[PDB]
Amino acid sequence: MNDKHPTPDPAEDNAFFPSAYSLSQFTASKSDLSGAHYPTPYQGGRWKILVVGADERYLMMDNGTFFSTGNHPVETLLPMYHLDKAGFSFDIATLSGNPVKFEWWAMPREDQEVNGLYSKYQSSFRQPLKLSDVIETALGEDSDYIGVFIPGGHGALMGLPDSQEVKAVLQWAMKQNKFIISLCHGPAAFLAVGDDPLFAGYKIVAFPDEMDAQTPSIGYMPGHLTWKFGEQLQAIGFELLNTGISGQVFQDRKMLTGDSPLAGNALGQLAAKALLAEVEQ
Amino acid sequence: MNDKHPTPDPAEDNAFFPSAYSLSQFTASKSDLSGAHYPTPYQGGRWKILVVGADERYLMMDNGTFFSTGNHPVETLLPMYHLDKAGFSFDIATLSGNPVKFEWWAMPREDQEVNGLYSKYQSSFRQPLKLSDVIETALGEDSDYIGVFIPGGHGALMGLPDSQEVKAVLQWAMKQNKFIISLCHGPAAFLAVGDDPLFAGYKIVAFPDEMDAQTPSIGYMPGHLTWKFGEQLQAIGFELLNTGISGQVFQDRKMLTGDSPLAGNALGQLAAKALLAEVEQ
Repeated sequence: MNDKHPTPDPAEDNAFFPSAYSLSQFTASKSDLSGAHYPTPYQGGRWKILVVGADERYLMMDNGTFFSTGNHPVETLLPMYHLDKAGFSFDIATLSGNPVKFEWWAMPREDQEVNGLYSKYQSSFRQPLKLSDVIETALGEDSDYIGVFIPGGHGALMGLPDSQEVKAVLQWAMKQNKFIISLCHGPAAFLAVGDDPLFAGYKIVAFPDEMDAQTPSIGYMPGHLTWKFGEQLQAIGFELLNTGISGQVFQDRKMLTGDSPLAGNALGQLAAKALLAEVEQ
Repeated sequence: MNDKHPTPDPAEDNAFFPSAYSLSQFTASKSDLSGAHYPTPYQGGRWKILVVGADERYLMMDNGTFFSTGNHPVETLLPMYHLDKAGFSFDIATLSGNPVKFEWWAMPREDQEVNGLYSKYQSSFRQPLKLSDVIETALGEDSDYIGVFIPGGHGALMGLPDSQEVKAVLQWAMKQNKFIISLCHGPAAFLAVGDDPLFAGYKIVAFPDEMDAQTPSIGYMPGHLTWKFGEQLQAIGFELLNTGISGQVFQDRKMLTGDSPLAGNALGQLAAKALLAEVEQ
C-alpha cells in the first residue's frame, strides 16, 4: 500500500512496474474525460489520424534495471476519444509492426467510456501497421491523413527518438502542413529529425526533466533515465514552456502538445476544435 | 478454475503464460547440460557467432488472445554454453534493436551453469545489436562470424519469418558457406527468403505443426497458431524429417538443426564439434 519499492514484473528478469505507493498517487480507477461533445462532427469518411505508438515496454535505467513502461493509456485514449466523437478514424502503427505496449498499471479499470473506446480499437493496437508501410503507401501529397498523434509514456523514449522513419513522417507533416499531436514524453519523437532545423522556434509543453530526476525517489521507476529528452529538444530549437505540470496544453501553428499524464483530456479538446475548424471550411 | 487453464501475464492484457500443468510437464528446475568440456578448444579470439533473437513476446492466437512466448532459454543457452566452452564468442542481435525476449517460465532456476551463462551475457541480451547495423558492418567476405544461431521458442515466429534483413543474413551465410544453427520453431525464420529457392533440397528437423495443434489442449498456449510454419518450409523446398520430437539433431552440410526443446544439449555438442573441425587445417 504505502510500499515505495519498485514492483517486480513476472514477464521480465530484473524489470519493475511502478511502486504500489507511486501507483496510489499517480494512477486512478477513473479518468477525467469530459467535454467530448461535438454537435456537428465531420462526416466526410475520409480524414483520419495516424497514431504512432511505442512498441517496447522495457526501458533500461542507469542502474541496469528495466522500467516496465510503454505508452500511457490515459494520455493515449483520452485524445483519441475526443477526435472520435469529432468524426475521425485512426490507423495505428509502430516502428517494428509489433503490438503497441501500454502501461496497464495506469489504465483506469473503472472508466466505462475509456474502456469502451479501447475495445473498439484493440484489434488495431494489438496488430498495428508497420510504419515503413504507412510511409511507402499512405503519405505523399494526397494523403487521407490529416494529422499524426504520438502519445506519451516513457515507452516513447525508445526507438522513435532516433528513427529515420518517424523523421520522414514529421518532415511530411511539416511539408504538407499537417497537425502534429503529442504530450508528456511523446515530444521525444521529435528528436528524430536529428540535425534538421525543422522545428526551430516552436513552442511546446512536455514532461519536465527535473521531475523525471525525482520520481525514482518514491519507487515510481527502478532507477534513472540514461539521458534527458527535455534538453535535447531544446538543443534543436524547441522552447519548452512549462517548468512544472498542470495538464496544460499549447498550440503553436499546427503543433499541439500536452505537458503530462494530466493533459490528455485538454489535448483531445484542442485537437478536436483545431481539426474541426480545419475541415469545416 | 483448473491447472490446465492458461496463466495470466500481468504485463499484457489478454495475454497468457502456459498453464501450471503444461509447465510441470514441459519445463524443469534443471537442464540436462552435459559433455561440455573440450580438451583442445579454439584460442584465436577472432571467430565469433551471431545470435538472432526474438524482440517480441506476445504472439496473437486464433482466438484473439496473446501467448506470452519469446525465445526458449534452454534451446538458447545450451548451444551457447558448449560453443562458449569450445572457445567461441557471440554477438547478440534483434530486428528492432529491442531487448531479446525469453520465456522465463522455462528457465531452469536451480541450474547454476545455465544461469551463469545467462548472467555472463545478460547485458547483450538486454541491450542487443540491431540487425541492420550488423548487416552493414559485420558481414562480408572478411566477417568474423563463423556462423549464425537462430534459437527457437514461438517468439521466432514473429518478425523473423519475413524480414529482409534476415533474408540478407541467410543469403550471406549460404553465400559465404557459414554455419546456420537453429531448432524448434527457429527454422521459421528461414521463411524470410520468400520466393528464393535458396534451400531447395535441404533436410532439417523442426517442431511438428501437428504438436502445435495439441499443446493447447492442456493449456500450453491460450489458443492455436494462425498458420503452420512446417507446411510453409516444405513449400520452399525444405524436407522436414521428424514426425515427432526426441532431441534429434541433424546436419545437412552446414545447416545444423534441432527438433524441440529437448535438442539443446545435443545441438550445442554438434555445433561445437562441427565448428572446431572447421577451424583446424
